[PDB]
Amino acid sequence: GPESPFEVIIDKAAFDKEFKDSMKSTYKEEHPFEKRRSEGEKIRKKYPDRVPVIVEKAPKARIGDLDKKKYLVPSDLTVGQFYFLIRKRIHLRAEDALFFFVNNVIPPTSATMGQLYQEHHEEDFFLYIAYSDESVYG
Amino acid sequence: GPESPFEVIIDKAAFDKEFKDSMKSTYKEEHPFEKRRSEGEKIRKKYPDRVPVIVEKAPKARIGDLDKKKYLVPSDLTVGQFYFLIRKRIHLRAEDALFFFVNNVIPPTSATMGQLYQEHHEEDFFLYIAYSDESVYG
Amino acid sequence: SPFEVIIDKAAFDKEFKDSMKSTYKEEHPFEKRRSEGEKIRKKYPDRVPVIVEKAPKARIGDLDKKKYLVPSDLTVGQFYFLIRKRIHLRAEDALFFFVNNVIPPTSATMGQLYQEHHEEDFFLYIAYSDESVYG
Repeated sequence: GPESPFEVIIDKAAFDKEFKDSMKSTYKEEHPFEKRRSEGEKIRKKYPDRVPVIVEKAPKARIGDLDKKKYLVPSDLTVGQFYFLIRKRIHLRAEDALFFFVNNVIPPTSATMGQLYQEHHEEDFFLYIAYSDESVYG
Repeated sequence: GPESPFEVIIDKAAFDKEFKDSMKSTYKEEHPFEKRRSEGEKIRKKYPDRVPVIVEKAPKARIGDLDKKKYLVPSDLTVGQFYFLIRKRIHLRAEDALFFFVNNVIPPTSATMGQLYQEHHEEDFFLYIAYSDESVYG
Repeated sequence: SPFEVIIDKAAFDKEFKDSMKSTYKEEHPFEKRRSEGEKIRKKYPDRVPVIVEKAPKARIGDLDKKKYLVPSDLTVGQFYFLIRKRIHLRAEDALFFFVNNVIPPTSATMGQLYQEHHEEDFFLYIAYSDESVYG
């Protein structure tokens, strides 16, 4: 039996702070916060049944880029279904790898986009998803 | 200038319609809809604990075929545990990939078979699970 | 027999619940682990003790450290991300976690995983591999 020490791991709040901006977003860098928040707030009021989503390629990803970054997604569509739709947009074959990341974690396919947004949207009222052929963002 | 347009993505009902015919079943093609509705009802009324599931190889799949298509499964068992067992029955190698699909999406390992049935059963009271070496059905 | 009827929890757990190898279990006797598990849970009720070890067949680095004291509100996905960094895996490397031979969903909290699956020594055991099934 070990009196050897435990590795004392951080909790959710410390994780969230440690990795807050660890996923890059050219969208966040090219548009000032107040303008994003304004547009995000307005689109949620105009279409309450949909959520605004920014989808961008991870820097290390070896995979085609997306023609469009800004997605307005019905809240009852699951993550798995949105993934299937984005796969078609990249023109990936079914055997090809594709992974989604929200705050450095792959969300389960059964989550609705409405739940994902409600749980993880940023203060500008957008949800940020990065994608990669790798099973980790970085 | 004006705000960049969003890509307006389809919702769940439109997803379900656009990809309903995506998944083919030899068991559904060799067994009429009325016979399967009666059979699925009879087992489902006789066996409320267990759920009836058809497990079949995706057409483009490169996996070994199963000896048995029809399964009556204790609905408390999780899909992950069912998956473990089905892997055992294919005598699949640990280095080989295997995925389950319902309506072109992989179900979560923590779901009981009852939740998957009551959420995705067809009009014949049958749950349809496809398996493949591919991370997507098509 | 047209329908195939599959075996249940009693045989499942009797057959598999101790089936993943643990060098920790082999090197520390059950009585001392149970004592340490009980004590650490009463001392830090907001955390859960976790042993993380390589599956026998895995082609993957070993961990410098096995014993983790994990806040119960951290999700499995978050803990996975942290363990990946400790193994110093490259982004292109695959990594899978197994609890009782099943991959847990990333959204489960470590507190729930522990509650559902800890053993009688009051530790939760996770095995990892580059393969998508324990081996």
